[PDB]
Amino acid sequence: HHMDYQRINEYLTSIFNNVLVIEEVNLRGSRFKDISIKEMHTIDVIGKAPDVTPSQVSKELMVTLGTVTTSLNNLERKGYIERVRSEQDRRVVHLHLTKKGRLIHRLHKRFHKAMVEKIIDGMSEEEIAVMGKGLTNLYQFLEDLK
Amino acid sequence: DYQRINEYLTSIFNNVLVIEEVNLRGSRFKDISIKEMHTIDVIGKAPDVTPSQVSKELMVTLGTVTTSLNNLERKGYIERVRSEQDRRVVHLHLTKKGRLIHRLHKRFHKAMVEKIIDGMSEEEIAVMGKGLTNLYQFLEDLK
DNA sequence: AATAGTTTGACTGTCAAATTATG
DNA sequence: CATAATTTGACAGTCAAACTATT
Ligand SMILES: CCCCCCCCCCCCC
Ligand SMILES: CCCCCCCCCCCCC
Repeated sequence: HHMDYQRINEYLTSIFNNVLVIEEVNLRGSRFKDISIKEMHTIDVIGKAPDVTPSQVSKELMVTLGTVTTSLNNLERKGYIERVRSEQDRRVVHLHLTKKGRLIHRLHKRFHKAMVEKIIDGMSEEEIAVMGKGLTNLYQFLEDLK
Repeated sequence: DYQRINEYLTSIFNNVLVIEEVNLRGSRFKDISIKEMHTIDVIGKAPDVTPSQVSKELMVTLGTVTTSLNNLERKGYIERVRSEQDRRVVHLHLTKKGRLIHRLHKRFHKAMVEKIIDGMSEEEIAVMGKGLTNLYQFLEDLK
């Protein structure tokens, strides 16, 4: 039997209203207290893709380049990232995480890992495989709606 | 693999916000953010909710709520009414316009969710339901 | 002393527009 | 002229702390 729509709606509403606040609260209680969840997203892009450029971070985060530049200025000032001028094209900037950046990037991954482990709690390996297919299908449905 | 589950969850979450934003900005209510829609929905679902209860539900400070409520009240979506039993207390209620957008928003969400469920296999729905429950509980356990 | 709500000052996140340098 | 980035201007949204009013 399907879940009641009322319960579905209730769960989705809690999740969408609170998930970014809960993630921010977890970072603010960490040993690094000067990084917001939005800055953590910028850190995340750079950590996964060393030498990425501001333009690529912009496309990946779906905000304008001015917005990315401001965030990078705060993050460089606070010691989490370094900007490096390209030697091929002198218009281009390559970004990479400082050691401090790598440390907090790791910490944000433990959170994501705890979340996925709770998501699959009680599921068998075949249910997990089905859940994987469910997510790609839900993802694909939403992609086609924009 | 946990990292790619995470990649899908983030893209899904991000797509949902994009789709909500486009539907809002394409509507006849062009002065309402996604966050204000959330506040309207809290008040619509619980008539006479107080600012403190809104603050608890959305997990923002009360001052942030007051500011938002001033904006929504100015723009014609909500009304504040002082409690007759305790005059420190404010009860919130949607205006006619607030009920209209609330009703249109609930319909939009229901249709979309039903459409999504319609395209899934019985086994997908069983397990997506269990993951939704678990995700809800993960967050609820951190509050 | 306590509680519910508001106001205030500062800062982030965000986009558009104007700007600097480079191709 | 196009591209990559930055800076500026102008707004929401947010928090912490101070304040007001009421119990
Ligand atoms: C508002 C659109 C996002 C909703 C997608 C989530 C749907 C969850 C369905 C779970 C099925 C449980 C029965
Ligand atoms: C920050 C991303 C986590 C929130 C993702 C919510 C998406 C809702 C999909 C529900 C299905 C879960 C199995």
